[PDB]
Amino acid sequence: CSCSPVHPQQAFCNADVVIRAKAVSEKEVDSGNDIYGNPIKRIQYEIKQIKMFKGPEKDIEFIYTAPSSAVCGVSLDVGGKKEYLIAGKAEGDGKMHITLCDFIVPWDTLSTTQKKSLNHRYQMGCECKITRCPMIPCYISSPDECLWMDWVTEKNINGHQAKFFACIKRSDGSCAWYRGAAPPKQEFLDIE
Amino acid sequence: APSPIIKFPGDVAPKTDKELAVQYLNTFYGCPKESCNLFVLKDTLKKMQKFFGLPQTGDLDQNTIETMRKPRCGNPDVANYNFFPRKPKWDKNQITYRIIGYTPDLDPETVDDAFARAFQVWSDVTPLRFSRIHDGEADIMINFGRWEHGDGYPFDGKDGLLAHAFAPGTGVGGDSHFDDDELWTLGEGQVVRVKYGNADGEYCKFPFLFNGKEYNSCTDTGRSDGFLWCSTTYNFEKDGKYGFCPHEALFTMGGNAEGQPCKFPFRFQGTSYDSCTTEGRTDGYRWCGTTEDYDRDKKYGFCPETAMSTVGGNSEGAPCVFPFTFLGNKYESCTSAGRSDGKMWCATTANYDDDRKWGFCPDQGYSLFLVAAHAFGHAMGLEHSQDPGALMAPIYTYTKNFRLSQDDIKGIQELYGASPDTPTLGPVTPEICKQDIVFDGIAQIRGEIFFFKDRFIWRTVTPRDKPMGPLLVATFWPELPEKIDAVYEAPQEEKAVFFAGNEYWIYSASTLERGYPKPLTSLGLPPDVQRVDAAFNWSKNKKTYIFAGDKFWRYNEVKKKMDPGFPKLIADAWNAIPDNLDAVVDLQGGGHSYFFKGAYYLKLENQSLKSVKFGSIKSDWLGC
Ligand SMILES: [Ca+2]
Ligand SMILES: [Zn+2]
Ligand SMILES: [Zn+2]
Repeated sequence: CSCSPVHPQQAFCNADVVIRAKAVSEKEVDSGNDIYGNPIKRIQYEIKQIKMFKGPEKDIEFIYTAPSSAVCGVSLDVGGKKEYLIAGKAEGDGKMHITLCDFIVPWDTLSTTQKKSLNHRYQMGCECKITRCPMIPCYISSPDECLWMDWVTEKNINGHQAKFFACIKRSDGSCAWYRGAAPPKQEFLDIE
Repeated sequence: APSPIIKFPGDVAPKTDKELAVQYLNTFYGCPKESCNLFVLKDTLKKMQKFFGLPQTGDLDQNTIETMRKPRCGNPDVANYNFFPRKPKWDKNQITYRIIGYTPDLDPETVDDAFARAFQVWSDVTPLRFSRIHDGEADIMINFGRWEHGDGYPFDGKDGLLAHAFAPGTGVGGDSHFDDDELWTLGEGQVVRVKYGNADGEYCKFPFLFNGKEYNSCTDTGRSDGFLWCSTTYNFEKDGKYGFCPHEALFTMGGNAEGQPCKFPFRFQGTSYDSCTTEGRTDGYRWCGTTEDYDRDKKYGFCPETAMSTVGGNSEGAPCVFPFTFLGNKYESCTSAGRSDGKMWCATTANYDDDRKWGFCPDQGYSLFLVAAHAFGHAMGLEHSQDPGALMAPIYTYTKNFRLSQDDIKGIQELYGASPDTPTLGPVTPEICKQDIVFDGIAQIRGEIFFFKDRFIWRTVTPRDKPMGPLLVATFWPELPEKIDAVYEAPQEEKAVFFAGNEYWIYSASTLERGYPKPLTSLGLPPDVQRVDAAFNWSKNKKTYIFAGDKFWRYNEVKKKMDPGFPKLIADAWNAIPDNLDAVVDLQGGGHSYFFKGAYYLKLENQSLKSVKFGSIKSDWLGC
């Protein structure tokens, strides 16, 4: 499992379904088979979905994940009672796969802003891209591109621009970031 | 265009381009009668450029000649051996000093104090204690003198070398000689301690307003008798306080002459004096006959100071006359016509062509306080520093709120103690790139792009490659505190606005306007005025944006009013812009408004409030 970096917006955009589920009783990874022959191993979670964000209606009842962390370990806890929004690949009837590689975080991690982007925010900037800045110095050409440089500020995924940012789409077809609950304006002016 | 060069009567002004570099490289770099031996040899100008920031190109006649054109100490930068003993340190801790000579530009009380303040600069950081004596030889003989003053090291007329002092030793060891042809002041222009009227004790307040015209030197306007009066505050029409300006031709002090004016000439023992002398005196006090034969009639009074409208030149102080013709054109203001050194003169009759009577319009002068400070260190053994913010730096730089520099504290304490009966100076001079730097303000002031800090500004026009500096911010703006914050200049009136602490300054034409520096309350913002973060103008809206905290502000640079209920947070127009940006700048054309925070900037597009270009401050601007 070698997962590439992305902004928590793309998640809610590239992901089929996003919801906060939890593990009641793990659907003990059962049988399978493959090339070498031997059975396919797959972790399975019994889940309780609070609410759904995006995705198809056939609500998730159990989560599934590749055998070993080595390949993509989304080992999460049961009993405990922590929540996880994890927007894995939606599979028919409550089936959804979580690859360690997927946007997956305990409910408590996200900020007051990150959660509220679930209903409308993030969902407004999908017709938009989110460039990741290689090295100071970096640039953006297209009118729809938004410069994302956490590698610069905070090497890790979780960083200012991810914790509080969302690259919306302008009324001209172009795009740009934000912070707050007020989308309606260009530049502060007065009647002259 | 083909700018005419003239010789003014009294001034001897050849020195063309290099010509000077020749006379000005051996004074502080040892290289006599011969045109420096840089021909088959290469040394001289090099070490000159070592000092003063290393723009080592060679003779660099384009940028370097402007540095030997700045007012400096009379002391050499190299070879400490110039007569003062090898060991530069007083063998004592109780050091006497005596004021032998004074200067007409200042009343002897001001001079007396001016010095004593200088010494204190050193005492406050040393077990050294200076006590003035009025008789016999002391450790420091303080005097003023002109070219050829008696020690073999001549001064050069007005401007140029300001003074000089020998390092600790015998007799001449430690003496401090200040240049008499200079205009000594407390730093900000001519000073005149008023004599009569309703404010007998005060200093003339120049400028001052009377009859709707600003006066910067004593005047006889109003009067009919010819006397000199100056107002004792800015607004005469409101305050009404003033006094008369001292002048031996007008009156005198004490003695037995009852205020009567000097008589010229006046005979004293086979010599006829045409001005006051100190002949016969050791308190260094100018005196004079009030009758034509001092001996016979024995009538006299003192001459504690002389007021003057004009300086230098050949008009003995005569006020300017406007308009005046020179080379065929009339001038109604001081000019630099005929001058190549930029100095500003005017005519003392309506026509220079016919009369050749001129003078210098008095500039800011030099602070006896400061000049003596540096000097005194020399006398305590100290040697010329290479640190722009160091008092013991050769070039003169007027700082209202002067503080010894660590560099100084260091050097002086290194020789002597620190504080009898643990603190330090604090900050040091920031280095270009070497270390991380969060500037106090970046700004487009004129054409140059200044970078700010504690007491320093680096700046440049277009070169991103490498700015210049460091230079004391007080070079251009003295009344500015030792750590400014946001700063901008209104392209609608070309006024340099400086924010700092609870107040703000607004310079225009190298001078702050009456009333400023006001707090930010009367500026526009609420009492939040504790401090600011950044500010600038729009490249398309042409307004001011005062960023402070999580919330930005607005100002009418096109009107006096204010916009409806700000503060509103960045929640509206600004986008990527982070909380509290260190600075904001808009350059010529482009439409980009760079925002500064941390160690990197964020390019903003005015044409479209969105974003762009995230870059490394150090690598992009501020050349590394
Ligand atoms: Ca001089
Ligand atoms: Zn010096
Ligand atoms: Zn001397």
